[PDB]
Amino acid sequence: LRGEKIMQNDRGDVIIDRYLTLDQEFDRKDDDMLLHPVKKIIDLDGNIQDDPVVRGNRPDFTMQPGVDINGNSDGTVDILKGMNRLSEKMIMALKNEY
Amino acid sequence: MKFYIDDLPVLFPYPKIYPEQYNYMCDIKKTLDVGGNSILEMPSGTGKTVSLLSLTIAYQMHYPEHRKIIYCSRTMSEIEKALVELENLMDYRTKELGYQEDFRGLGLTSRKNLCLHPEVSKERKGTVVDEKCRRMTNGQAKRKLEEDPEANVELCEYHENLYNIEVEDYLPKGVFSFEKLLKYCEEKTLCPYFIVRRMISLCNIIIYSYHYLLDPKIAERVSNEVSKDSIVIFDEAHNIDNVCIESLSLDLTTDALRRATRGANALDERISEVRKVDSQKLQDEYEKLVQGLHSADILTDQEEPFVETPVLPQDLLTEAIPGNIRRAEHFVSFLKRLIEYLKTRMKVLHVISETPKSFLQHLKQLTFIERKPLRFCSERLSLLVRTLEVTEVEDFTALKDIATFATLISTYEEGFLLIIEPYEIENAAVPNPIMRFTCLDASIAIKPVFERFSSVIITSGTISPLDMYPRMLNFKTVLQKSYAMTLAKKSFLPMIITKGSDQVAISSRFEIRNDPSIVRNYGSMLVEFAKITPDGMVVFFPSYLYMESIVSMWQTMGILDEVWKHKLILVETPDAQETSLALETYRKACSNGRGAILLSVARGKVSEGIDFDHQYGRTVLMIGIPFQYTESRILKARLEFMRENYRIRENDFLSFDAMRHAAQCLGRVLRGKDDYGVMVLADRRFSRKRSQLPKWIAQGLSDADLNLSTDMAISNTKQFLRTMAQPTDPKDQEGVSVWSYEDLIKHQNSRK
Amino acid sequence: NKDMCPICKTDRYLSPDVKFLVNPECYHRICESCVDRIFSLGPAQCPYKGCDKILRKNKFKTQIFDDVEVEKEVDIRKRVFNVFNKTIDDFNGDLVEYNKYLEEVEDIIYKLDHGIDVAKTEEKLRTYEEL
Amino acid sequence: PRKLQDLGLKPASVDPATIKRQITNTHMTGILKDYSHR
Ligand code: SF4
Ligand SMILES: [Zn+2]
Ligand SMILES: [Zn+2]
Repeated sequence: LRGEKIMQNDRGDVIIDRYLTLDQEFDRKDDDMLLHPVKKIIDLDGNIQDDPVVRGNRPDFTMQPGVDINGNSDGTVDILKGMNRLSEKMIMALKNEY
Repeated sequence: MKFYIDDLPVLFPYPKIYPEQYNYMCDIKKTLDVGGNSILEMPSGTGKTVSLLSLTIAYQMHYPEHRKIIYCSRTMSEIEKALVELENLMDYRTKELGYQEDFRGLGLTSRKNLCLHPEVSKERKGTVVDEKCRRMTNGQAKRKLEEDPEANVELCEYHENLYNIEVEDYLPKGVFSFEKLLKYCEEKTLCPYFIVRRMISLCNIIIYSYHYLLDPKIAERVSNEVSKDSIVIFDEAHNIDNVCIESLSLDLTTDALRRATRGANALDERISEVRKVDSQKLQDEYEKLVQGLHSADILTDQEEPFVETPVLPQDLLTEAIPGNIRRAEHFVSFLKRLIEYLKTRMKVLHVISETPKSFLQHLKQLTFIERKPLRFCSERLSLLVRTLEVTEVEDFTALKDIATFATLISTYEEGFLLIIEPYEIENAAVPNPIMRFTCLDASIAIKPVFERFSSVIITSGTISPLDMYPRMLNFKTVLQKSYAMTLAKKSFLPMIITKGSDQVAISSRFEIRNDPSIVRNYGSMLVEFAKITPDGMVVFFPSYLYMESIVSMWQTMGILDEVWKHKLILVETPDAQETSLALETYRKACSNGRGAILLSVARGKVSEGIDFDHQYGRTVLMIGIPFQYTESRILKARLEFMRENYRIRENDFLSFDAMRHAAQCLGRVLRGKDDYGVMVLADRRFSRKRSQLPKWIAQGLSDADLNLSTDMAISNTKQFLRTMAQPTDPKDQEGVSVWSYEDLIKHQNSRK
Repeated sequence: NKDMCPICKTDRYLSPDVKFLVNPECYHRICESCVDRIFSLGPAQCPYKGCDKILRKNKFKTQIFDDVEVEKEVDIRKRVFNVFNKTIDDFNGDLVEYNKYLEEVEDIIYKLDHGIDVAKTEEKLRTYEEL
Repeated sequence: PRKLQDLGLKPASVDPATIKRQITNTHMTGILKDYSHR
């Protein structure tokens, strides 16, 4: 929750760790809660979909999310989304029923 | 206002006008009258789109030729902005002229952005959307339904409803933005995608992206409808070379070839099934092929080829099929052994760079495939797929890449290069061979445009130097100049920081990305600027990987904690939708006074059209020069090609490529002359790059700001921000930065 | 079962030096070790369950492509093109005639590969090479 | 282990031979603490 990169070395707590999977479900639920159509003025999705048949050289590894030797994600992208998600939720909470 | 040029009456949609706009408008008119190409660079703080539309639209409405206007942008977002500006002018003209003159203006985009079908518009990729729309609009469903009403094949109500009305009555006279177009079409159950495409020939001004003009896959259909004497405008063309290069590029992977074999086997199985039951279709296609007809003759206007043409229309052979790939089974065997040859070439152990001619010779040796049949591979595959009743083409999708490779490599031999690398990612446990077909000459894709059209206007906010672009792209210009904004009081403070508060040099070089001293200095700079920045602060990083690494280090070091106190942190992400959501949240925070900081990539999706005017953008933090990845096979080959052909030094182009992106981000913070912000370039290497910046940015950069420190820069930022908040004296800007109608007449009289 | 000799079952893991060869006559994969022990003395029946075609050791060659079917197409194509060879100028620029000729040689390869009519095709190849 | 490497088989062991083992003012008798390094 704080944004720290989880370290497998850290033992943690057995009881609290049971909610790690539950927290993952809330993250997906929160993403849908925040997902809504965006104005075409600042709609970045349309820009990449302007030409759906663009065929070109793939970008270098510097322009892609980092990966490790095994090839799976290093996990640094998750914390970026987490902080992004936190800001979105905080702003959304302002526009409440009141 | 309504002022006069030598003979052209132009109606400006504002009561006031900047001196730069009038000079910009005057130069554009001269270019159109004299004919030819021009490169005009104007500051981002002055209205450019409104000035372009005002003069160009007035030009056609007055002169007898009534030349149409072609507006080219780099992204779909800019299309909406231009259309909104386009709507502004026509509304003002209608009010002033007392009537709505006959005028049609539409934007053109993909199906994904204009699909109203409840079931086909819920996809995450445009390729799937196109396939589903084609299935319901190819005409197979309509013909099957007519023969047998019991057929379960469905149709699209939006597409069908268009047949009832005529093309001229699809939309009322006027300008229809994407937001307005969707609303109008939804109320009447019509397809905006088909409305615009069938209506291009009737539009006075048509707006689309560069891909619709440079990429042959989608350019040929649109280019055939537009006129030949129309005015062509290239807006924000400071990165047009990249668009041209990617139009004729391809990448092949082991997975793609593996999937291609599965598709080839499926096609062979399908041909056998069709042969057993319905062999007349094969004979009918074969008979037409023997005659000499091509996809254009056989395919109806309602349907489209399965494989989009990968080469320019002028490079397509006009002769008949060679014969080796005339029959379905023979073509499949021809296609199959080609895939096998590609697979064996991917088992190399070192990077191999070879020209297309050498690749063809080796192919002609190991196998017996000639050059000419390859050029027809894409054309032949589309015909075969069309006649095979392939309603579901999920398996055959992989074969499109193979067909594209064959046609591209067998067509061009100069300006193209093939790279085979055993390691797509050097940091991988197992090799992942990748084959890249690259275009080195950027003028090949834009050559047809500069010849088909007589007058072309190239305009942008940070297109400098203006001499390189004619060098890089083979064209000549009648005039090329850059304007300097005549602002009474300085509104933008460009500064360069070469060291931190500790006086230690700071740079964003990749090899020292994980440096405690450099990372801390940048983090302290980020925190310090967030303390004083009132509303919005945008930070651009050289690459996404650098941003990911440095941000993680900041989190561990606790730097992000201090930033969280004063501003919300929004970070660009690979997912386009998430990044769009971040922008909405970032704008909301700035508007409500909470304050937000946006971390993005200088070469990312945010920098390619998203602007931070007024409160949204008040401070631009350029963390290092956005240099490309030097140790890249694609870049090194292109650098060598330019050096040998255009005599452009490798270092010079690398500096030019990086500076244009840095300036691009700098110019996205000013909209009018009342907008202000601070632009800080944080790297020791920006110190000597002052001459490389745009003229209007270099002018504002003082000598004392060439090399500053974090503490010194912060002090200037605080002083500058305080000064800009004071009420401006009107008399200091009555007729030196903004002109009324009377002031403009004075300028005309004095000049004459 | 994709990296071992079907006969001796010499797995690559325990025998990293194992090298596999193929024979044009039946296009079967056999390791080099089996080739020497069974064919060094002279020609012998192919050591496969359901293959009774005789072959010689000298005819063995390394496989180029990883697909056996394409190998048969290419080698048959090479044999055919060794006899049926012509260029555009041979017909004095008659592209229509050249296109027909290309189909005829292409069709000949198709029939030979799938054995639609082996006797007539092979006899047809035999007569042309003398010309 | 050497023999397996000759045959191309990875040996999961090593040769054991390769393992390497691995003055004034004396009226302040004990007040002075040795702060030799910082
Ligand atoms: S016709 Fe238009 S609305 Fe219907 S599926 Fe195609 S793009 Fe979508
Ligand atoms: Zn064996
Ligand atoms: Zn055999």
